Amino acid sequence: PNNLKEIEQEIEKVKNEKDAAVHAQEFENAANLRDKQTKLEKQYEEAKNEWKNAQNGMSTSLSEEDIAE
Amino acid sequence: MLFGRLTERAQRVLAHAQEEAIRLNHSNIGTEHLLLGLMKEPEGIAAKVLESFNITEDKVIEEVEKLIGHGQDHVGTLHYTPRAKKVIELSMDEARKLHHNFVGTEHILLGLIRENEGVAARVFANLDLNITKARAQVVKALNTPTLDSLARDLTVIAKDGTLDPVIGRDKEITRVIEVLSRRTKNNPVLIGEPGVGKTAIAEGLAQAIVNNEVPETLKDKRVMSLDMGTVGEFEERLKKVMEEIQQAGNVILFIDLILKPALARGELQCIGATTLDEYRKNIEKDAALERRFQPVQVDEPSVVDTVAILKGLRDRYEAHHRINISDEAIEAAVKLSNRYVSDRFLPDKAIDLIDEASSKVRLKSHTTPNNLKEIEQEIEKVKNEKDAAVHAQEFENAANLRDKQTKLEKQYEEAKNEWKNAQNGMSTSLSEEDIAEVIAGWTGIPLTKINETESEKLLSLEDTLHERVIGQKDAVNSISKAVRRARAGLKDPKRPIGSFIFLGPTGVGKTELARALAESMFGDDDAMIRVDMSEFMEKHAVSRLVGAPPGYVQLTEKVRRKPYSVILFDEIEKAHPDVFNILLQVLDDGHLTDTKGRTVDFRNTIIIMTSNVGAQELQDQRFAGFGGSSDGQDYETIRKTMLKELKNSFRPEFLNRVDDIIVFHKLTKEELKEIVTMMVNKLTNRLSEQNINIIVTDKAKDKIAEEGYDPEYGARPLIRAIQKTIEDNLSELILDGNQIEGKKVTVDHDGKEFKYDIAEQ
Amino acid sequence: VIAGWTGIPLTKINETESEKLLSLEDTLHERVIGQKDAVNSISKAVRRARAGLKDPKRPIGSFIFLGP
Amino acid sequence: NTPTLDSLARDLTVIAKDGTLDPVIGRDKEITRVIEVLSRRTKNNPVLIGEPGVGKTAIAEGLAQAIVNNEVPETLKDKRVMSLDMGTVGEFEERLKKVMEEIQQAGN
Ligand SMILES: Nc1ncnc2c1ncn2[C@@H]1O[C@H](COP(=O)(O)OP(=O)(O)O)[C@@H](O)[C@H]1O
Repeated sequence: PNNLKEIEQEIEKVKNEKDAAVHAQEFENAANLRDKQTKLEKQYEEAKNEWKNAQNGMSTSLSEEDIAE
Repeated sequence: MLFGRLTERAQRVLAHAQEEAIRLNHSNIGTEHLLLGLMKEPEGIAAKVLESFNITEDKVIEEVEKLIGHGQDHVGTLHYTPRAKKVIELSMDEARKLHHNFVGTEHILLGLIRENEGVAARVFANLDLNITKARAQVVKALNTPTLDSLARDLTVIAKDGTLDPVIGRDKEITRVIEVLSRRTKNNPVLIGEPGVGKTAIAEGLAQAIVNNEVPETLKDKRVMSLDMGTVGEFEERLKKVMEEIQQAGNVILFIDLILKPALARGELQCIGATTLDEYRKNIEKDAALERRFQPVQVDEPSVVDTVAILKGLRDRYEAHHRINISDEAIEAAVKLSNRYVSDRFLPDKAIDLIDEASSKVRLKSHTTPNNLKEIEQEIEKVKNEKDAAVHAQEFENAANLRDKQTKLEKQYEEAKNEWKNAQNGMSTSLSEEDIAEVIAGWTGIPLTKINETESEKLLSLEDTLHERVIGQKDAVNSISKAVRRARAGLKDPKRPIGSFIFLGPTGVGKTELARALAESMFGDDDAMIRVDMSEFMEKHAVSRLVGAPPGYVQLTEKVRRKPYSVILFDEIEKAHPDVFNILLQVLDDGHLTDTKGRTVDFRNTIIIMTSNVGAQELQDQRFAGFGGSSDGQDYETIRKTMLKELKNSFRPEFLNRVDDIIVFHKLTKEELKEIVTMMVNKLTNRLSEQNINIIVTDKAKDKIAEEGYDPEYGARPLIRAIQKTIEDNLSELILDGNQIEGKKVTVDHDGKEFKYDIAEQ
Repeated sequence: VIAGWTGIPLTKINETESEKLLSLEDTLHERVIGQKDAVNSISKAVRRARAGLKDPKRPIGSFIFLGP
Repeated sequence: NTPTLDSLARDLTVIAKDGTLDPVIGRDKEITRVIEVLSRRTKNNPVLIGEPGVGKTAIAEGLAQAIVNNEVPETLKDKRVMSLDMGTVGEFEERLKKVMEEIQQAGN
């Protein structure tokens, strides 16, 4: 639902940014990025779990409209 | 994988370069703008590399300001120069060389020096810095094996990002995964003609897997393809492979003709790509296989769709050739390639057309314009002379030669620098005219014919037809109005361009008019497929034009290869009735399907049928009275009367589907005079090398016109009369050791025969 | 050299191919006595094609003969 | 410098550099077409097609001639003209696999 998409993208760019710091020996910034990534993943798990939890709230059923299409 | 790899420092470099162009008043961001913004971020690895080289920000500011160049600019559409985009491709490529998944400022400087043509490239060269010196400087500062034996993974390659972004297949990528998520018939088979890009579908799906767009049900699956050429011994290999795939559980097979039980048990999810003809012959007959495959049709993208596809790849080609490509150039390229080339479909044929167009203009504007070649010869000749002087112990003479040669080399660099500075001043954009040149060579069509805008050509069709056809203006007006209505859009697009019936005396211009129409519309005289009903009289004749029926060993093949042509059906009044049934289908449906299932098109064709009926009715009007005729009646009145005879022999249902009916008149003495006039002009241009002008008097023209005068045979004998009279005498003059050379020959009938007055031009 | 390669007569080589056509009528009647109409018709046709009146791509000679 | 390619294949750009053989004259369109194809991005690998006996091998000499003349653009600069010999070619495929490693790395 257009939420875990962008959140996952931020995790990707953060990981690349940390890799650049590691190869450049900029460990001062790398330490901050490591904690930031953990923050992103922590909220990522909660956001995904609540989404699938709400998915079970409603049941997807077919209808003659779908077959008509 | 561009935005996802550029680090924050690299992103700030692009932002700095954008405002550098604003300060310098440039409407396009050049390579030199990247260098200016690069020095404003002294934190990256590249900053350390230049630091060890004692290269400061201000030193390169004045270095680039020597040949910066200044001019006017337009706010908006501040794109990158064709060379600038090549730098980004180079820097990203160098990242994979070092096995880096990120692109930073350390790679921006690495790629800048590899351009070798840009402004920034020369700045580094002037500081005795090359690619090799900076290369090592930054280095120190920094499973189903049997299945894999005869196959190739695809999503692994797509992970690298080297694959071009497949566009326009989104409706089919979703379609394929839709078929997969089914309990039955979960094995889609792509059906289409070869070369339309069926293999490109697999790459698009694998790209979505890497990009994380497929749902969880289609997440983390190894895309695998098996080549048909990899094949007792053959049977042993496949048995081992299928067992391994069953263990993995996420291997998607890709094939292109034992294994039937494997698919019946739901063990494999192969995606075939065989042709329609083979599918109906080897798969359709098998009921078990039929219940396990869902064919998916693969079609050529539309013209408007191809525009978007080419725009996506436009940036990629702008880097390789360093050639600016305009938007209007792309739309012209695809439309013209589809219009004339009809052998490879879109977009695989439009991509190469713009590829050769960019390369062609690249070579012409790259070679030295005879400014450094002359100087190079001067340097070379002095060197050889000086070497010979050394062997002669001419030390004093060699001293003068040394000074001269040094001066020549001094001017050589100056001329090269100013020549390339001027080259960088302008943009080597691509024009649609250049594209028209390449396609013109591919077909031999004159560039003027291709350059026609198709708008005024339709308006002036009446005049153009009169050039090659003389007389019967009523026929010309009716057909010209008919075709311009269909092209204007007033007719159903699926219906053919036009359908007509030609009547009147035989050999009066019926064939010539069709040739003239084909030349004027389609730009070629021989763009006609003449078909005569002489061979089509029996019922079995229908199995000839449509192709051989199954179990056995024409027209559909010809029209498919030339979608833009004029089809002529002579002797339509004498044909098998079953052939008429096919004709009615073509007029309304607008397309046909052969025995092989391939569908031909008729929306770019004009159908003309020649019938011998009604001609005897017309001559009955000519012989109704002794010395009179019915030419003074209204043209529509004659059309109504002839329609009665036309419906007498044919079916009224067929006639109602015909756009218009054309009836040709007779020929008179005055008309025949102008007929020979055209042929004289044609023959004059025939021997254009000799440059000989022939003028025939009116009396001589009338003398030969009546010689071939035969209303029964029309104007057919007229051509033969000229061949036996003027050609025979003229040829003998040339055979006599070129008797006439650039002279003028006048033919005047003196009362007995044609007096061949021999004179000069 | 060419005469000794394929046995071509030297006189034929010396011909300029400009008067052979002029004497075609005499040569044809040497082996085909009579039927003058069949000889003059084809003799006056080859000159037109060789002069360049006909299309160069199309073959010079194209005829169908009738009779026993 | 692809040492294995030099041994298992014949090098022609060196011969063209010395100019010992007669220059190719008359094949102006063929040479200009090949360089045009090599400057393309897609399908930029031309293949010479002709009847056996029109000296297609001699045509390849003209391409190397332009390099020595320094007439080809910067894109074609520094490209050794190497021709494989069928005399040298399991064990058959060992040689081709060994040579292709150096060719890809060199890139010129
Ligand atoms: N400009 C012209 N105007 C009128 N008639 C022409 C013109 N040019 C050629 N023709 C005539 O058109 C005729 C075409 O004959 P054609 O229709 O093929 O005969 P058939 O109908 O028996 O096949 C030629 O014999 C020629 O004399």
